[PDB]
Amino acid sequence: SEYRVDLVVLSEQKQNCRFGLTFHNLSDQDLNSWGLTFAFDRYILPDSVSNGQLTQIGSFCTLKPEGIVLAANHHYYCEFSIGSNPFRYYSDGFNEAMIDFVVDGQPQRAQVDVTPIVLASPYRERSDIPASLTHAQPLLPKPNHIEVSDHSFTFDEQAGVAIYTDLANSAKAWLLEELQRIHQFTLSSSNSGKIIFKSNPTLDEGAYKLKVSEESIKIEAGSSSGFTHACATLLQLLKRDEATKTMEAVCCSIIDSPRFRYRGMMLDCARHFHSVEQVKRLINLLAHYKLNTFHWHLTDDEGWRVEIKSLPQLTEIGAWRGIDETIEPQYTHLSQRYGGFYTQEEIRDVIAFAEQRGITIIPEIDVPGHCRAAIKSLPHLLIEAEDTTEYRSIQHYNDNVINPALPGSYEFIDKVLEEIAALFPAPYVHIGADEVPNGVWSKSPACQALMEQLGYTDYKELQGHFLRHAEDKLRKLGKRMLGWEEAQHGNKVSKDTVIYSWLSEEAALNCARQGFDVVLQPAQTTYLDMTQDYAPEEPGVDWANPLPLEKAYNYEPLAEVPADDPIRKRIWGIQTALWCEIINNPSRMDYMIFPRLTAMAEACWTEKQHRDWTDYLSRLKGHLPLLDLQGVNYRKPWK
Ligand SMILES: CC(=O)N[C@@H]1[C@@H](O)[C@H](O)[C@@H](CO)O[C@H]1O
Repeated sequence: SEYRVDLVVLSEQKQNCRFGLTFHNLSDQDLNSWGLTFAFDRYILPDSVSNGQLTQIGSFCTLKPEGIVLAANHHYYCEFSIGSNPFRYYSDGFNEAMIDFVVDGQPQRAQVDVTPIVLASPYRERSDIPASLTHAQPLLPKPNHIEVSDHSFTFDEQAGVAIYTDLANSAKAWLLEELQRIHQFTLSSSNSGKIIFKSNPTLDEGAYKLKVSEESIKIEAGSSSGFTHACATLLQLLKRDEATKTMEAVCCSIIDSPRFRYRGMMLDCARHFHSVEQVKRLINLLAHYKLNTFHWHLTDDEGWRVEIKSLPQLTEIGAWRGIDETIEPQYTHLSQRYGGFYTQEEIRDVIAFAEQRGITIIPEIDVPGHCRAAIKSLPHLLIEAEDTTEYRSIQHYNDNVINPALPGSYEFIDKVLEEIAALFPAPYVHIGADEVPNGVWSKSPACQALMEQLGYTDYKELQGHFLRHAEDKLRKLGKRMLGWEEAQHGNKVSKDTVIYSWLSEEAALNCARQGFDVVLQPAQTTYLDMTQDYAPEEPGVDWANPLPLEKAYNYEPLAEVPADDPIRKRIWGIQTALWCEIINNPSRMDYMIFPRLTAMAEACWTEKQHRDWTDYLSRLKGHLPLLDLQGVNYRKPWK
């Protein structure tokens, strides 16, 4: 196009980086009253800006040039710095850029072409996956016990499916749906069928037996979830022959049980909105690897994605961002109005859909921090005009924290939680409870007064006051509260609050020893937003470090702790998360989630003794064609 911006690393030192920004007017016309905006994920040092005035709100940066006019075929040059060790990835550059200018007194906008950043210090090393054989049974996760016989079972579309327990209804409907959707293979219910669902009360929750014989398949379970897990195994076990409307399973005996009770995946829908069809699609894929929990991250600074009828403004304002919108653009789509939200009717449809695959949905509503979208939506309710407190969040925001002294904050949170509790049948609600920015509420008159009333000597204690109100409210609504690990410090939440630990296993067990229930979600091994390889072209982020597939598989939760340890009562299970700062489409989403999710699924499900990297690679390789039939854009392990 007419306008191009080039970013170049000029200097690299310990915790410090300098950049050269060059903007080219390649149009024939001069630019008048011109200004540059771009998306950048790092905090730019404000006194470091050499040739213009920079304003930064989150990722959204506006640079006013010192020059009023930029001539045709001319260049504008600026330097800035950041406090950071070297950039390793092209995605560390500007995601998008654009300009504003005036022709004949009228405002104009143009998209700017952003050259890939010229990196000084890309990784030279590359993560190599060794060549692998293809395993005959590509089962992910690995069943804890499988015995394979020499024979095989071949069946046609008239084989029939028999069900002798109502517990298996959901699993049975799902199998048939998936065999139809994936393979176009139609099975029907037959009381005299070759595929049998049988009840076995001795089996624990989620456990199943699956035996393939020469002329029959028998599935046994004592729970709905068990039959669901069994059907996920059977989908991976079946091989469809072409030029014969037929399916083949190896004769085998499988006895299987889940290692952990909670096996979850969190999706960030606030940073970027993913449509109902996309969410459904992921949820069903989750069920394929025997995950039982979808954690829906619905609210954050960059968006509010859940319809609240009592507060229409949250989705009418807070679901949208753009230059013309109340909320500024972030990350991508700088030129347009970006957004979306889920209606309560759509959420009801997603809940029902998930339940058919044994998937519980946990909603997350972030307070008091990460609340920018809500605050812009309800200014009269949630803003104290007399607050002069200067603070910066970790995501470069100075105006994103709820005020625990305002009565409107309590009106807001009560109204939202009532509608969330009624909408979501799962007995859990996640409240955020992220650490507040340093010095927040420090110059708030309303907060100063509330400290004196409660006897608090430090402003951080207000956090606990707000969170305790949320917990008590959720308790009246019949919901247990869930929170991120910071909630455990102080007395901000009771022992009933479930803690999501991302720091370390040692911190998680510390928390468990205190009497909290906890979910392990370590940043270093379970964050699927992290890059998958060391090459600079790989999409993702790397602040927690690159996470290639081998590092993902080597994650082995609670390896050192014995099977009998009473602390394991406190460990709900494991979770993996996708943060969506730079994920705005299903192609990129697939690429990041797959194949690593299968490794996370195996960590969740399979006992450590049955885990092996080589064996895992061989099963992943035989599983790849099944993902291809579904059109999942997984990152290729062998390319
Ligand atoms: C609970 C929390 O603070 N989570 C942050 C999330 O906001 C951010 O999107 C992600 C980037 O990878 O870093 C996680 O640690």
